[PDB]
Amino acid sequence: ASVYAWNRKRISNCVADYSVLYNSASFSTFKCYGVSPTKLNDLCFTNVYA
Amino acid sequence: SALGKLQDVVNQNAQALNTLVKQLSSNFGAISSVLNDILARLDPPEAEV
Repeated sequence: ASVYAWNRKRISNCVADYSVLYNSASFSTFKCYGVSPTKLNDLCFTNVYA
Repeated sequence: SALGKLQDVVNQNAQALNTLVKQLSSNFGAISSVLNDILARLDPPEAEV
């Protein structure tokens, strides 16, 4: 979607392997602010939104 | 209220201890008030801050 009408998708009731996101080199920018990229596989979350 | 003088000392000590423990729940401008959450959520360069 466009930036004025950005698409928000809810992520819930799933087990997420974030290691495929860190190890992929396809992303020019992979920058996290409130959480470490390498610790994402060790924590539990709710209210995940993309 | 006969024994108010002892009760004031006991109340002041308990209140000071209670406030001291309550100060642990304040983040003081950090992202969280829990150290374990910071250790589990961040890398050492931001964790030191």
